[PDB]
Amino acid sequence: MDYAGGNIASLLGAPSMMEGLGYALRNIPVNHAVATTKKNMMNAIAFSSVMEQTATFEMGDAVGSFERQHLLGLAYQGLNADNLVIDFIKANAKGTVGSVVETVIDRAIADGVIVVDKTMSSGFNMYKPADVNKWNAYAAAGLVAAVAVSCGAARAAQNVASVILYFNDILEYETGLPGVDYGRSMGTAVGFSFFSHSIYGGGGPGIFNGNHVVTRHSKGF
Amino acid sequence: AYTPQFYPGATKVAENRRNHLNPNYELEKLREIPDEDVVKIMGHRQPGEDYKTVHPPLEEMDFVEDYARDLVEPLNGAKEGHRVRYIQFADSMYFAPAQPYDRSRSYMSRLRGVDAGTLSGRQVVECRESDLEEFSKNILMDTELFDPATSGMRGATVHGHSLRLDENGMMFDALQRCVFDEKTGHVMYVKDQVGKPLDAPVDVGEPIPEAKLREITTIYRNDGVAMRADPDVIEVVKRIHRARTLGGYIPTNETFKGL
Amino acid sequence: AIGKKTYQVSRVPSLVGRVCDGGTISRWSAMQIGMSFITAYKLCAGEAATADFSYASKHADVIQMGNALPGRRARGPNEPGGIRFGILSDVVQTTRVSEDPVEQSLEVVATGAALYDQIWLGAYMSGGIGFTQYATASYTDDILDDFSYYALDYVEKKYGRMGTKATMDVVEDVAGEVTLYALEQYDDYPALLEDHFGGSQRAAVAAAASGIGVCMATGNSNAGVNGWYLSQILHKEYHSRLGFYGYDLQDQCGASNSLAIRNDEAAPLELRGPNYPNYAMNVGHQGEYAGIAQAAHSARGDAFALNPLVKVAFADPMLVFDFSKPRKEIARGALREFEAAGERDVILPAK
Amino acid sequence: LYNPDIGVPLGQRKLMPYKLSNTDDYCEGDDLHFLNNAAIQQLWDDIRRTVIVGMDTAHSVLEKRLGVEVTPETINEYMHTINHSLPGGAVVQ
Amino acid sequence: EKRQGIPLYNPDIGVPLGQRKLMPYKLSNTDDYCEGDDLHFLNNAAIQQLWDDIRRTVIVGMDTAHSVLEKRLGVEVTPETINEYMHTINHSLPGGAVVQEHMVEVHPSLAWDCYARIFTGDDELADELDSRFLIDINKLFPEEQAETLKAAIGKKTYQVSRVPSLVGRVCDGGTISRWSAMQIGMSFITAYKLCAGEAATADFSYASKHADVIQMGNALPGRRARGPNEPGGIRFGILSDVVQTTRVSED
Amino acid sequence: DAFALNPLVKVAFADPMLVFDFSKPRKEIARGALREFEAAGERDVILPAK
Amino acid sequence: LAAGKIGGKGCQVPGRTLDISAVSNAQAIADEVEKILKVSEDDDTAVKIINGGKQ
Amino acid sequence: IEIGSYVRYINTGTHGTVKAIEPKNDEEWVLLENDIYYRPELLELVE
Amino acid sequence: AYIDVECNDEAGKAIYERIIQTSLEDLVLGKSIIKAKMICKQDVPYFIIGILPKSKEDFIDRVLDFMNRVFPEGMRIRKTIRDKTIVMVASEKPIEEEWMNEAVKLQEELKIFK
Amino acid sequence: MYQIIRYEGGVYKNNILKEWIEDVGGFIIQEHVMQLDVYMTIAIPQNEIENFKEEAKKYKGKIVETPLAGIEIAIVSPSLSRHHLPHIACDVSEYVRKFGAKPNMIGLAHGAGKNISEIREKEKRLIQEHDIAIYVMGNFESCILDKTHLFKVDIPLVVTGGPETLDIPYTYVGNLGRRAQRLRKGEEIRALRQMIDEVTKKINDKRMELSYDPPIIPPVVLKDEIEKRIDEVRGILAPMPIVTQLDGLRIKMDYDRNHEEIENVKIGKYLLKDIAYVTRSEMKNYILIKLKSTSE
Amino acid sequence: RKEQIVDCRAVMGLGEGGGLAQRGTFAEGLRNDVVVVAMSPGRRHITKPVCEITYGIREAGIQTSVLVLDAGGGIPSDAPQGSLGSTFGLKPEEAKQVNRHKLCVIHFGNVKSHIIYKARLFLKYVDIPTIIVCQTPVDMEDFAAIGIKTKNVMPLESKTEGKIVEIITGVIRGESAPQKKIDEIIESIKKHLG
Ligand code: F43
Ligand SMILES: C[C@@H](OP(=O)(O)O)[C@H](NC(=O)/C=C\CCCCSSCCS(=O)(=O)O)C(=O)O
Repeated sequence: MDYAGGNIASLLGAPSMMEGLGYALRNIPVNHAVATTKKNMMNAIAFSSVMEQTATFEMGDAVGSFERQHLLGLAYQGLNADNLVIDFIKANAKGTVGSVVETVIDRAIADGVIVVDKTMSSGFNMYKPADVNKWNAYAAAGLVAAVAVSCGAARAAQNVASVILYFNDILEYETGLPGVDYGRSMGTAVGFSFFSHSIYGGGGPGIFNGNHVVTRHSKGF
Repeated sequence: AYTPQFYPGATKVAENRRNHLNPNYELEKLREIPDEDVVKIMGHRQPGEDYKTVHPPLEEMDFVEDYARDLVEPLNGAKEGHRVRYIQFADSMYFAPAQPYDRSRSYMSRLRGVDAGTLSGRQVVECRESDLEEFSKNILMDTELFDPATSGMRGATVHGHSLRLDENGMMFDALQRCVFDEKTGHVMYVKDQVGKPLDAPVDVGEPIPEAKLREITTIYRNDGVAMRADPDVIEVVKRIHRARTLGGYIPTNETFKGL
Repeated sequence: AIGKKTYQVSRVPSLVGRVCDGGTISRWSAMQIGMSFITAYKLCAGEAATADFSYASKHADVIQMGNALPGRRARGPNEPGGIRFGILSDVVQTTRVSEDPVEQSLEVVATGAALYDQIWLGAYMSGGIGFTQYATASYTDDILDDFSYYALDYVEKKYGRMGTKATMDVVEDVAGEVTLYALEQYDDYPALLEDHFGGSQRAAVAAAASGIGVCMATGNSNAGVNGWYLSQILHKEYHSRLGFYGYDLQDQCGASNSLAIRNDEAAPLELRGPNYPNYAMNVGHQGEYAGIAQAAHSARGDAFALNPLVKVAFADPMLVFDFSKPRKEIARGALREFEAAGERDVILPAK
Repeated sequence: LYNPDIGVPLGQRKLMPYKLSNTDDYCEGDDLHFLNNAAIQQLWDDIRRTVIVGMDTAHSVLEKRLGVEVTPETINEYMHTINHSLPGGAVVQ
Repeated sequence: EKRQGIPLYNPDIGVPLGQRKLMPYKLSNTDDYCEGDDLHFLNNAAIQQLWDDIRRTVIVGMDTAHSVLEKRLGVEVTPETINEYMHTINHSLPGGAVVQEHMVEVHPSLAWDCYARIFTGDDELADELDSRFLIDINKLFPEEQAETLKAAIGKKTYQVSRVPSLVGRVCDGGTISRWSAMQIGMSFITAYKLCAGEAATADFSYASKHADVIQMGNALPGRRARGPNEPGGIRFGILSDVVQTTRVSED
Repeated sequence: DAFALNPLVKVAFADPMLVFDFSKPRKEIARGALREFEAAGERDVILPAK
Repeated sequence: LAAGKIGGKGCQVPGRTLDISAVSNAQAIADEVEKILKVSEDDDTAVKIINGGKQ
Repeated sequence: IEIGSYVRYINTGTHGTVKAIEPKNDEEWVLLENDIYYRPELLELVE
Repeated sequence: AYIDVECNDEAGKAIYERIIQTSLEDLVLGKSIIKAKMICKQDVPYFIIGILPKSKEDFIDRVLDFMNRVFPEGMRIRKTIRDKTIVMVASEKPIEEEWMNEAVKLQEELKIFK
Repeated sequence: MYQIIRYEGGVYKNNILKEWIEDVGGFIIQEHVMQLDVYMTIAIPQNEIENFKEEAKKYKGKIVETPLAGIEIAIVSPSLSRHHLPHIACDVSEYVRKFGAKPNMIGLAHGAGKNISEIREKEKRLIQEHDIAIYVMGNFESCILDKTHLFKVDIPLVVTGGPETLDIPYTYVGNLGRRAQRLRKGEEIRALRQMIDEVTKKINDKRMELSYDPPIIPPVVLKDEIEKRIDEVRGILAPMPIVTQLDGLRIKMDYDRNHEEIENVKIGKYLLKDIAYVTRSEMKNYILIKLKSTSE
Repeated sequence: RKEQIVDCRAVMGLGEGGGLAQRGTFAEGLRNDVVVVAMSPGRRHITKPVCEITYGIREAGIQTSVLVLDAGGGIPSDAPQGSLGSTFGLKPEEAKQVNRHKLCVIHFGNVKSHIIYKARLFLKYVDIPTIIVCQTPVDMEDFAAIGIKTKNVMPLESKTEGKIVEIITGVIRGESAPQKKIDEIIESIKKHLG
């Protein structure tokens, strides 16, 4: 019940071969998005983000209280709203993932997105979000910027899993704040790591899509 | 701007973790291993010969015009086109100076264009070969991040992170890459990191005294510094857990009032 | 719970499920039920009422151990990937022979490990060695037993078996205390550390103890998994290591998904299973999840967790496997003194 | 003095037997493999081969559609029949 | 003995069997007779093994793996290395664990039917390989049939993995492919020692156990929900190819 | 024709190491009906003799 | 919800019992669902009451 | 059997050419192209 | 397989039943044998072991290995009779005719076992 | 004075513990390193027992009280064949070893059968050279009762057999007959513990009779002195180069080549030949030392 | 028929319900004729394939010693591209304990490339004829291909002073060895011993 040995193809797979209900739109792999946009970074990011967030709207996830968070995620991660991604990349041209985390926290503090919760006995003034959804959007934009910085420094696409995982880790244990998608981004990064970095790994990062058991956990982030 | 803290806590373990995470903190160096010796232990290339390439130099190859992609300055190994290699370390649970997740966080905070992976008894970082050798010699091997007894550069068979130390205080090794020379009191690597023997053993210094290990370690232990003695880290972990739970339940400002 | 209703339990031969797959069982039972009905009441061999009997027995009144997994998973019914945690809790019969809630939860943990981690993830979705030392870590030595008994003692000293309502603060308190105690025990006794040499084993044991303690404090299974995930992310900071990379996928998404209400993420832990999207790849979680689900009800002294019919059906004394004491039966099988069915020696030549 | 042909002993703990929790039996680690343990295989087999059927709709259809009266004696006869038919015995044809 | 008085087989209930003469059954082209009960698939071990052999068969092509090893991984591939890999996979496929005594392994007598075989349309590589675990097309098929099969196959190398029957007995048919892939990956990373990084190992894993896998049957959708390597997914041409009478008969 | 749909399956099932020889399925079914067929998958070494 | 009949055929989870009055508050529930599902103002979003709020 | 002949090992089938015959310990031995001694009784002539 | 021991010693009966079971398991002979009866006569040293197989020479060799494993060490003089039922008498003394008669009685009793 | 115990700990910092034992005057009788854990049978003065317990708990070690770690036991199987050797006999030997004793498997040449069983004089003397002998018999009451002539040695005796109760004029432990499985059931473990208790009682009685007239020098310190003086004892390839018996030692070196060196060893101010009976052993031509009492 | 006394090891076994032997230990059979070498005290080597050969030899009338190697698992460090998983080795005291016996019997596993190099390292320090008991069908000559002295297939450049004197195939680890294999081993020992 599929088109296996045929010579006719489409971007969407058979609806009976979906990971879950409403998962049809998360079937375009990363390589297809990159090839369609002719290897343009911002356009490929916009394509992937648009598809993922439209799918989240289709899956019923972006309904009621989650619609604002998914809209902000789309605007700030895919469409470069407020120029956050470009600003972070420019500020960390020679930087690392930690410097990207620092710039993200500085921008969030300057914009009023996060405030100081309390200062513990051993210093470490805790941070709480004055705007939870906006903080998630800022963290997602910073995640994209960190991936761009690290993979432009290495000029290799094998760093994505580690960059996302440890960006979220460093941010969480630097601010006391939740990461992108409240740990779902970190879990999906662990999935990427064990899917593309071992003999029980399979394939590379170019064939990642949301319609897989390994990469379905983050709702378009 | 924003002056970054790096880790909560007041104990010595939290301070050491902060020091590892801090890129402006100069790690104290405890040995001098020549670059060629580090390359020999690494076992990827013969010292003195040129680096193998995976693609032509970035100037030779033609790429489409990409303003955002061109904002980031590439590594020299990327500029020339070198193969991506790895260096792997195993850390003992008995007061090793560096620990897997601590190593990965410090690597991603201090180095550019690195791929760090964390396991319970393993930690590997991948980078272009020239830069990988550079920061392996400068940071990974010569500084306090490495102890020749409780830690070991080793690929292939890794086992002994949870086992007890041997009679010389060295971590268990199923391949015996490094042995203890009692005449000089130094640890010598008789094999490279994957297991093929070296023609000339390389002196990697002598084991760090246990008193210094208690001070420079990044692990929490009942016999050493316990997490119960550091309530600040536990509070931050619980705050992260509660924030994750509240965000996964309903991500609004009203549900986060119970944070 | 059952009411004034009559049920029939059909146990088709094990050889049938060994030659064929697990989807054969319901159809086998349905055909034999239909034949027995038409021949016991002297009815016509084939009419409309025969179709009514067939439809009833094939789907209207049938109870399957595991649901089918069509699509990507591609599996039939009565497979270990379709068995929910509450169903497996009801399969274990320690609740009717013992009053110790920790013992009941730990027998369910042992059964869940031996089923999920060893069969479903060891061979159904992997191969070769499988995951034996990953699962035996939860039922070989008393490490998990000692941690769970400490959790129960700590809960009873300050909360009681049901003395508190499930809130965030009690989850943090119980899970953190149990995790700290378990990691201190690992530090203090090198024998325990060398027994659970892999980080995954240790993380699973400590988190299972923390979740069992939270369940014994609150009586809610979702609070139990929340405590499990807090224990995992506290273990990670305590030892700066959790397990093999690829282990903490569900543990990083867990805290958010434990109390979620979204369609793909919400499910009571009794209704969760190996087909839950987060739980559907990684070893060292599912058996302990089933144990936490059971402990949610062992705290209340409940007769069953999800299905009374499953509990009554597996209380049958004629079953080949004794589900009252799963660990004893596993030990008997390990010593080559367990008689198993499904063997075909009457139709085979002498060797 | 360094002799590379001495070797490294390994796996001392894995050689020792594994106790079983709440029991008094010691077994090898190889015998706890699901392929080498018939008890685990039977544990899975018993769950796999179990199906519960509610015999109330069938009784109602026998009563209201076929006009056949259902009594405990008839249920006993049905149980006797199905215990012969379910393993694979012949009842008609 | 076993049922403690619960009745199992009662010929007295139901139809009175044997009102007519219960005929014996011949078997076509064979001079032996048997009762009809002996031909039931549950009472006949031959039919059960017929299904077992088909269920536990997965064919994996090893040419992308060799090319990835040679070029990307920088490891030479020779007939001696192929023989070493075949030894490794033959030890490891049933239950084995290579140079690891601490790891739990399946009892060897429990999987005596497990084999890993190799065949290729390349003649020189075929005669350079060990005959212990090679399926020789030239000596198993007639000359014209062997030529046709070599032309259809090409100059490529394939390995056949026979997962032990017990694995299919305990589990379902979808277990066979995963078991084969896992053991193939372990044997490949053990025989050939590679000092490359782990991403390269992921590419090699795809090339070695997910690039040219041939399954006996496909998964079934809807109410026939089943995994691969189940009898409902086997096409008629595939079953015709399974039977080997074109080899030994011209009728 | 030497094969019908897949040459690889035809070559793979010509293996002499198979327990069931597909060259003569009728003969092997006859052998199995006579209780003279040695099948695999029996757990004789992990079960008690009594 | 009143009997904890979550799970499916013959399934009960003791302890997970909620006492709500959905049928009595059917109008409020329908209004809230309409507000949540509405796209802008004038879409074809309708939640009608059937059988006195029973459906 | 002589130098330049073609021989194969019966136990495995290794093809090679005889290099020299080097008796030792009042016993005949045969050296093949792979620099391995063999036994004449375990070798036979092929053409 | 069916295991029964005819002895007037209580401990010997159970211990040698376990010995027979273990010897059957070690050789993997449990499913290939219908019955295995052992007659223990220790006052006059001689033991009889009878085997009724299910339905080649390798199986016979395995059966004689089973007899060698089960029989006591001191009983070295042994003789066997095989007419589809293998029965062997072991004693430290030359085998007497009455012992052989008991062996044939056991053989005929095992033949009609069903 | 010198209570002998077993220390079970790790090899890390074990040299410092050995230095402490040497400082307080103890002797390391046995040492074995498996992979990372070391088992040490140590004899230390009784006045330092609590100090050594404290020191052991500092290294996270374990102290196991071994009531038989000063004796060597002759386990007499009827033969070394598959009937007795690979099971029961090894279980008896290993359980004896678990309490510190040094066992020796004695497989009789003609020990099998009912009326054809016999014991040679050389085997008799070899058995008598030990401290206590354990007989592993069969599981038939008549066979054992018609086999009493085997147990004729003037050594403490414990007879094990199948039947629960026997009527022999010796100590008997039942439910340990000829088997073919590893002894792991509860009843079998209980019977092994009963045999251990009987041999412990006999050894304690013999220790009391020896303490009535103590020897001039303890066997353990004599072994230490021999090791310090004789420089060929570290070249011995035997399992236990010097065996500590109840009232003597067994030196596993050639008697013809080394008896003169052994005798001319000065302990304190005495020569060894004047305080001990150095004689050739029936055991592979080794050297057997029997200590004299203070009465002579 | 003569008395056979064995010097039992000085250390106990592996726990309560485990094996009776201990790694890195030696049990002399007084009169040194045959030494059986076990790679480990585990169930894969001890009492299933090793003590059976031991009691077969002891039944044949030949005294036997059993030596459990300290590090018998894995492949030697001199194997191509080093060892993996674990390192095989032989101690000088173990070599001396082996070398005082007339003959040696050693039990190997299933992978040929492991067996050949393990035998080469073993015979680098053992100078008595040895018998290889393995499961896989291995040929006398593949040992000579890497420079091992062999009775039928000598190497041009011998890297070992020990002679592989017989290879016996069909003995599986952890499984009871049938009487036929024991008889073959006994016949080979007798006809290469006296
Ligand atoms: C030896 C390998 C190679 C590889 O690809 N996977 C291995 C081996 C693989 C094989 C072992 C069989 C074999 O022949 O290789 C299998 C069975 C894979 C599977 N099908 O599940 C396995 N491991 Ni692994 N593996 C395990 C474990 C572990 C622990 C060991 C910790 C230590 O420091 O000693 C770590 C993971 C971690 O770092 O967290 C581990 C690693 C490794 N594991 C790395 C380590 C070396 C490498 O870098 O290549 N295993 C354990 O933690 C216990 C459970 C155990 C699994 C089998 C069992 O459950 O019985 C086995 C599970
Ligand atoms: C979906 C699949 O992941 P994949 O798509 O990356 O193969 C998923 N997991 C796997 O990677 C496959 C098999 C499980 C292997 C895990 C063994 S844990 S022990 C090895 C630790 S190490 O090798 O990482 O060091 C599964 O099939 O269960």
